[PDB]
Amino acid sequence: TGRKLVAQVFLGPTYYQRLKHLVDDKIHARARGPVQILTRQPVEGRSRD
Amino acid sequence: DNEIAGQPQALQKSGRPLKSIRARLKGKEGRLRGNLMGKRVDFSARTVITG
Amino acid sequence: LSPLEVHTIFTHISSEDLAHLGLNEQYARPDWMIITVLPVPPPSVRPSISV
Repeated sequence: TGRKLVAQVFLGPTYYQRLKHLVDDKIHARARGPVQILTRQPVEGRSRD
Repeated sequence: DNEIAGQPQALQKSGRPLKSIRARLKGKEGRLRGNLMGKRVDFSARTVITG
Repeated sequence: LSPLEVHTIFTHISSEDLAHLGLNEQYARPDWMIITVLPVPPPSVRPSISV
């Protein structure tokens, strides 16, 4: 709108750190994927998947 | 029972217990609480949450 | 002592006697505590591999 905000903002620079472990590395989805040979249950994280 | 409390050894490779049948049963790190209680599963997924 | 000796004695045990104790003349039979035909599970229970 262009309306002033009723309240006053605390605006002021600072440095934030870009942390590691991003998202596109942490998403996970299964659905009839590979399975162990001995137990015949689903594999663990990673692989594919 | 690899180690039936007698001092047998049961070394197969590099003097290391011979993976017995009783080992798998009550691991942990095996069935019991990993293949019968809490099983992975499929048709699932996870990721970071957001508001 | 020995096993062959024990088993023999058990097998002789009287039927009305096998029940007198916490045994089962149908499911559990002392004369069974001794192995003779050791069974062999199918690979399905075991593992393999191939480099």
